[PDB]
Formats: sequence, C-alpha cells, structure tokens
Amino acid sequence: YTQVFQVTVSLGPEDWRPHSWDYGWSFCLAWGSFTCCMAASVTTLNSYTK
Amino acid sequence: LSNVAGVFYILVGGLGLAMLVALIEFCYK
Repeated sequence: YTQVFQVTVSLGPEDWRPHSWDYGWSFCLAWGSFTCCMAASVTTLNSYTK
Repeated sequence: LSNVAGVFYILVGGLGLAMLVALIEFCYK
C-alpha cells in the first residue's frame, strides 16, 4: 500500500496531489503492532525451551 | 522505494521456505 501510495502520488492523483504525504498517524502505530507481535513471540518460544 | 520492494517477494519467499523446511522436519521428528 506504500507501493500504491508512492505510485499514485507519482501520478499526481486525478485532482488531489498534496504538498503533504505525511504518513499515518495510525500507520506509524500499525508499525508498533508489528513489534508487539514480535515481543509476544519471543517470550512464548522462551516458554517452549523450558 | 519501488526498486527495493520487489525484492521483498523473494524475501518473504524465503520466509515461506523458512516454514516449509521446518514443517517437514516435524516429519523427521
């Protein structure tokens, strides 16, 4: 979708091309959902070692 | 970014290969 949003702004969308492109704000927070998957995964494989 | 993001497909293709080799190890288990 960033590959989408890069290419669509590269078209300069039909009548809406911004001087923004300030990403998210929840997409920086959706990034934080990824590392919260990762911190959840390292501790439950740590229970697998015991 | 566009020239890089195409390399993600074989990068995730290794991540599927990370799963595909690991699951048949359970058949060796």
